[PDB]
Amino acid sequence: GHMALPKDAIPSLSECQCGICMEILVEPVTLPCNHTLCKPCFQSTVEKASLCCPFCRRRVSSWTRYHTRRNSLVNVELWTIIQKHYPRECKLRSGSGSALKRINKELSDLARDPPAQCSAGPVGDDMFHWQATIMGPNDSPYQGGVFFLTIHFPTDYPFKPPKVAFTTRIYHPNINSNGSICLDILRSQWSPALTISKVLLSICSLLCDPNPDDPLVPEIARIYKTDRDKYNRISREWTQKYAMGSRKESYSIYVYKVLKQVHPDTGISSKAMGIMNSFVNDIFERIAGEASRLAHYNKRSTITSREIQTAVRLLLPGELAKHAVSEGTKAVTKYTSSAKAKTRSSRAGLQFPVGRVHRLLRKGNYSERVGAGAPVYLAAVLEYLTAEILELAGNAARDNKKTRIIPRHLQLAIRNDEELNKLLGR
Ligand SMILES: [Cl-]
Ligand SMILES: [Cl-]
Ligand SMILES: [Cl-]
Ligand SMILES: [Cl-]
Ligand SMILES: [Cl-]
Ligand SMILES: [Cl-]
Ligand SMILES: [Cl-]
Ligand code: NA
Ligand code: NA
Ligand code: NA
Ligand SMILES: [Zn+2]
Ligand SMILES: [Zn+2]
Repeated sequence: GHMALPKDAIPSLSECQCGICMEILVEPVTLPCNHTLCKPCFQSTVEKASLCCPFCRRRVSSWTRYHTRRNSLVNVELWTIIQKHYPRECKLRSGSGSALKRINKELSDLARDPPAQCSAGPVGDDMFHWQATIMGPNDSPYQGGVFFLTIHFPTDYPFKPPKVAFTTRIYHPNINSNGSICLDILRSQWSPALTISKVLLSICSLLCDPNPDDPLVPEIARIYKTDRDKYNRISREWTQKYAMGSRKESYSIYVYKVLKQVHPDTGISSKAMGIMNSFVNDIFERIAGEASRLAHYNKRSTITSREIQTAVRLLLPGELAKHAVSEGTKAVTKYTSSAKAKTRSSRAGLQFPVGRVHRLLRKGNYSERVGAGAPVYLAAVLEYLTAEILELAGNAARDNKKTRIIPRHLQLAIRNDEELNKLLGR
């Protein structure tokens, strides 16, 4: 064999991607500065144009001349490693380097491996104009909020940075009232190899740990430095007011994702979202409480998916119970028959958070132990009920010639549906 690496040091697939086109490196060309790009990108952006490294701008015209003559451009050692360990991706692989193709590849990459607690895509058939959704991290006063952002890609992307700004009002020392963001990755530390995913992850990290010494809003930075408790309080209050936060547990991001499944071209107002959140918290409390009592009455230390199933039948009207039971069972069987995945929800095929529901079931002191199937089942039931409610309310907004769901549409859809009225009458 030409060579081999220690198992520890075999590069991942993502570490084998071309920093310019975001496709797997094929015939990787490593420049004398030790920056690498795939040969098609080398041809389109170096050999045919500037004769400079796209990453560090070092001139490589002499190097190119020498190695083009000898057909020694390719880093054969790297090339062998990549072919041996990712042969299928190599085989599937001035066209390269084009901005439109790079943005499309990043979009696909988001579909296959979406970033933790984020999401982004084109707003309306213009690939250079995206909307992004971030959820407030749990280690931050923004927990439970849904922050929307805009992303404008420049025509020379990825060589110039994307333009990213919050559309959702937020109380942050590095984010101003227009939504502009002071973050190194967007300007001083931008690199063609960086992606929208890494930017969204860098923003989430900024929400967790602001930088008060380089602020866009000096008053907020001063408060963060002097009265951190006041900063956290105002941050939380703004999250509730503008980012669909909640005094209780928040499900807003998951409600929104479900809404985009059943009615993609339909929105929801913060007040209607607050109602959805009350529903989910009520269904959770009722099911979890009944499941607590079922385990206790039957001298069982553990709440499993069986107590959740029985609680569902006791609490929901007939047709809703049967469908909820079917969805909860489908999720548990899919989960147990699937490999461990990035999120437990993804393993279960759900939008609602299985890991969070499990934590809540144990934090609520409902029982000594909580089996792994219970949160899968419960989360699927909350998702099913959310999906049925939103489908009706969306249908009602369409009949009222409205593009956004409001509390009136929610109240209409629940009063007109007999079983939902019984369940959520209050
Ligand atoms: Cl190897
Ligand atoms: Cl040379
Ligand atoms: Cl492969
Ligand atoms: Cl293969
Ligand atoms: Cl998880
Ligand atoms: Cl999966
Ligand atoms: Cl279980
Ligand atoms: Na801006
Ligand atoms: Na029932
Ligand atoms: Na598990
Ligand atoms: Zn490339
Ligand atoms: Zn370089």
